[PDB]
Amino acid sequence: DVQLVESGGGLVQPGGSRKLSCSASGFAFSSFGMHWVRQAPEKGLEWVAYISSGSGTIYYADTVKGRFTISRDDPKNTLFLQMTSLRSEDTAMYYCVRSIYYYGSSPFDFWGQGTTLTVSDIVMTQATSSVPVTPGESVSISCRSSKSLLHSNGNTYLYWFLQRPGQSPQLLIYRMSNLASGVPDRFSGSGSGTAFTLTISRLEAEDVGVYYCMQHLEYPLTFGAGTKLELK
Amino acid sequence: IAQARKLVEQLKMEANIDRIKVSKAAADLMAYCEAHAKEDPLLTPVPASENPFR
Amino acid sequence: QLRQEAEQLKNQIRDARKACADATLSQITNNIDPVGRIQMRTRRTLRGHLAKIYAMHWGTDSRLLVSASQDGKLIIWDSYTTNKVHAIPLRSSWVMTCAYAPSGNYVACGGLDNICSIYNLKTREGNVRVSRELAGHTGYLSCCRFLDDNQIVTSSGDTTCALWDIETGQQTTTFTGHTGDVMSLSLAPDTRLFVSGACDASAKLWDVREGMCRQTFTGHESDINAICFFPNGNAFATGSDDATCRLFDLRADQELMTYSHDNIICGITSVSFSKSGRLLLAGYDDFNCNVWDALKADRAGVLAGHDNRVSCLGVTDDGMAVATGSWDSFLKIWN
Amino acid sequence: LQVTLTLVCLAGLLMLLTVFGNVLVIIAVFTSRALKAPQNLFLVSLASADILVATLVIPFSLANEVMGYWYFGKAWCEIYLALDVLFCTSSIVHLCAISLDRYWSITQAIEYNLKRTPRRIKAIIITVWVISAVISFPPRCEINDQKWYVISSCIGSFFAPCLIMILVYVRIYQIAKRRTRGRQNREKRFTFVLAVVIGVFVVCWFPFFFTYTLTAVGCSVPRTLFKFFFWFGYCNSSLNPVIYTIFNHDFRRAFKKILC
Amino acid sequence: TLSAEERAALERSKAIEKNLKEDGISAAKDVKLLLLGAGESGKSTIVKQMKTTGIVETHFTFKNLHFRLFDVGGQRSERKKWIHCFEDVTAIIFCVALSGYDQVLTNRMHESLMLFDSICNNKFFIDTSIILFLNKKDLFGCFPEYTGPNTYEDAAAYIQAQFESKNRSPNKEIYCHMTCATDTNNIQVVFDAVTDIIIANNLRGCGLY
Ligand SMILES: C1=C(c2ccc3c(c2)CC3)CNCC1
Repeated sequence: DVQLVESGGGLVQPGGSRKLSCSASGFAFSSFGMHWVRQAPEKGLEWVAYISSGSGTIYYADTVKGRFTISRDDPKNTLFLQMTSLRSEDTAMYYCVRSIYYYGSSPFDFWGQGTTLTVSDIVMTQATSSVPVTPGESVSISCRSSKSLLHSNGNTYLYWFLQRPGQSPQLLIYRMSNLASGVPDRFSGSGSGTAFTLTISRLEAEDVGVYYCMQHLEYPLTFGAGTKLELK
Repeated sequence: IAQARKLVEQLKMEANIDRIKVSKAAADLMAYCEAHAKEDPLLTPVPASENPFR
Repeated sequence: QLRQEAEQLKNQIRDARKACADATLSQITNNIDPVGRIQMRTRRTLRGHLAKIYAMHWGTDSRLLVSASQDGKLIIWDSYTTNKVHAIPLRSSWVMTCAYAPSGNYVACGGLDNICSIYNLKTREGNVRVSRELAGHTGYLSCCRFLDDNQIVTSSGDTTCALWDIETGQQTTTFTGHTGDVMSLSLAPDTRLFVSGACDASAKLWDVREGMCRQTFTGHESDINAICFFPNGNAFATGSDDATCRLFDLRADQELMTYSHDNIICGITSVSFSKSGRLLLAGYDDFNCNVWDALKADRAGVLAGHDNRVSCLGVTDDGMAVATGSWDSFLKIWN
Repeated sequence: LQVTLTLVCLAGLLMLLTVFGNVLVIIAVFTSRALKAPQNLFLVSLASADILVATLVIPFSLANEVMGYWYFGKAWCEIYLALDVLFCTSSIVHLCAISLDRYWSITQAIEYNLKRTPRRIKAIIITVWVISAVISFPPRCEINDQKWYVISSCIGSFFAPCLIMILVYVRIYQIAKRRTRGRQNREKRFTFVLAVVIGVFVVCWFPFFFTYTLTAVGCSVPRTLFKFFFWFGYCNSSLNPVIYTIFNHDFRRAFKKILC
Repeated sequence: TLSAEERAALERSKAIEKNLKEDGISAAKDVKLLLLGAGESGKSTIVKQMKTTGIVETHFTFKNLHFRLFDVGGQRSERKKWIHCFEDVTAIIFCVALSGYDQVLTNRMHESLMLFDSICNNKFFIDTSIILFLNKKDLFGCFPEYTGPNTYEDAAAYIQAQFESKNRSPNKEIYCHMTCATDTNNIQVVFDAVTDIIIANNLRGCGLY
């Protein structure tokens, strides 16, 4: 079994300080890259921080640069994050994920739970958030970029994520052509160098969540607007 | 003697085979070798492009 | 007694071998044009090891390759970048073989503990970990190739071959008809049947499913140090230690060409045909490799990159590269 | 006139030989697997020092000598006096470090071998560079000459390493002779190798330092021999690589491999 | 000039390289020893005094050294195949019978002598010193070439002289000793031989052949 859990979720006031953390036990945490991802009561799902295997790389999001600090210690398999100058804009539930980078790897495999807290760049859009659908047919989602997402290496860094109601999401498609292990074969991915879309055939009573698409060509990964699917 | 029995049985099985003419084998070798000459990079070097090693 | 009858049968079988030798492939193709001087430049130098490297194998992707050394490591290189995807710390440093599954999620190597380990790469925990340990042999293990994600094949130093079953860790079959030590084997393009060498200057053609040797070619002189099927799986040119590579015919059942050159007196250590079955590569104990012409036997461009003897080399699946590994502890990806 | 061209050609040939030899040593140290070892870093440091000293000060020194005139101002010339001391005092000292390492490896094999890690060798290289810098940086276009700092610097640069190295090689000679109580080969080659090393080093450097030191108190300077000993000393920069590289078998193998 | 992920792969490669270097550094600080010898001739005794179906590695230590004695005796194949794997071993301990002057098993003494001669001329081991343990001495106290004195202390000297003179190279010295030590003196002899071999090996790196 593999599980990641959080430690500190509590009520804080603006103009103080608080410290987050998680514990990992199911894998060799000493050789993994751990991200941090936030959310909002709205569909908003935005990138927060990052830390690499050897602790030699630490990126951040410009909206929190100079206030959020990240660090971890391998022997205890525990990650720590420090926050300061908490504005009401920060109020959200923070997720924690894992990512291992090597040829043929699948970043953002296991999305853990999160803590409840209260108080140029690449742009992607996902029009038609709402899409009525019934079982027994296929559908098609799409999110579009503003810069060519095909790198000269031949890869096209673009991921997809599904979030069931009242549950943390999980990887669905990485590089728009590969499926994360364990995901049924109904899902599929494709797209050109500028346009992207899925094909969810034979919709069941389980594929009901919202979908987001990540871009990883530049490290300030920035997600797209949610595209919810009801069962009208 | 048991080793001798095994040896004789193996030789009997091994001896009763097709024995076709070497000429057809050589012809097939030449045909196969010539047919797949285009895709081989080692025989005919390709331009600097589309060459993963540079 | 029965030995005299065996000799008599051998006389008949050699007579039959001779009765169907109208051609030699040498008089034929005489008009056929040669191949220009094949010049290959060392494109990349993969330099990670610390001691002699004894074997390597090309992944199915034609991008990832694995090599083993007496240092006790399996480094999974990346050819297009020269990176190190994985580093597997072995248990017994005496390693003399390697493999790579047709899928990219298994690798095996066992040299001198009589056991071949099976490793798992696509694992949830994220760390490569041993999966099984096959310990039926009674002698040092020489070569081992995967057939599928399961059902590995092996040939050890006690004159036997196994065709294991990874799920149950049991010797499903056992091939045993060789008089002396067995030094190398190779799987056919299709996994229907395979061949094995020997130290008595003989080679046998096994059958994967039902265990018995089908043919035995004894046109060789001293030893066997490497085997590999010609594409289409009909010739399987054989290495040597008498400085004379050869290639037999699986259907005609007789040696055909017997490549040789007077200037070179050294033991061949590896052989692997090219993608088109026109070149025959052979690593030599003379510190440098060579490239032969499979259809005319004429020599071609030398590969004098290495310092010490060449131990292992293999053409990729698509034929875009040629990697060699010498006791200098440097892998060179030619092209 | 003609003589100036001969002197310029001689200096250029010296520079070319120095760079050729030292770059050859540097490339040999890395490309090989047998040479690759924690002890050989000293040779790389010495080769780099020789390349720098030659390529930098041989042109400037030749210009200052043949012309006998100033062409670089009051600062670009003093930064040269200092560079000469730094680049030579660092080349002299690296001879002492290698000898000390050899002696410790021979007398106490296992104990020292347990601590032959790259950390110790890198620390030794850094500290020898530091010693050279601290003795060098602290202070027409004539070399510096006054009563006391001349003696101090000469003693700190040559008289100490010379003494250390001559003992370190006499002791090793005694050990080598005694351990053996090829009859002709052993003793003859021991004596020849040690004689060559000590003789080339001493004959190259000692004359200049002796005359310099004499200048401090006495005169003892008839004429025109300071420049001769100066050029000897730079020639030593080209002599050192062959003397410290030819005997070793692995270095010869690497040189042969890179030669053809 | 690389993408977001490639730099991570490069960092992983650097970490793996550093780990390999660290493993390599702490692996040249131990001493290897190949243990050959004629079978059934005073081998288990030495192994026991020192402290599956293949290489058996004893892993003892003595006074700040770290010995790894690869007791290869299981393989039934010809030695021409797996011998080259030990081309970089700091010494080759050797054990002989010393009781074969009478038994014929050809006398085991002559068989051991022939084996030692073969191991002393192999191209791989033309530079590795060799140690002799003339064990089984108490029971020792044919082979009629001269043996004139015929006494115990002269027969032993003659056999040791034969073994020591079987070599013909100037840069590999053969040591000798007899077992049945009260303490673990056998290891002490091995320690002294290893120190001498290392000293002579470091004295050939600075010339002074
Ligand atoms: C003078 C140089 C030199 C070397 C050592 C020390 C001084 C000068 C003072 C102490 C060496 N190069 C030739 C000219």
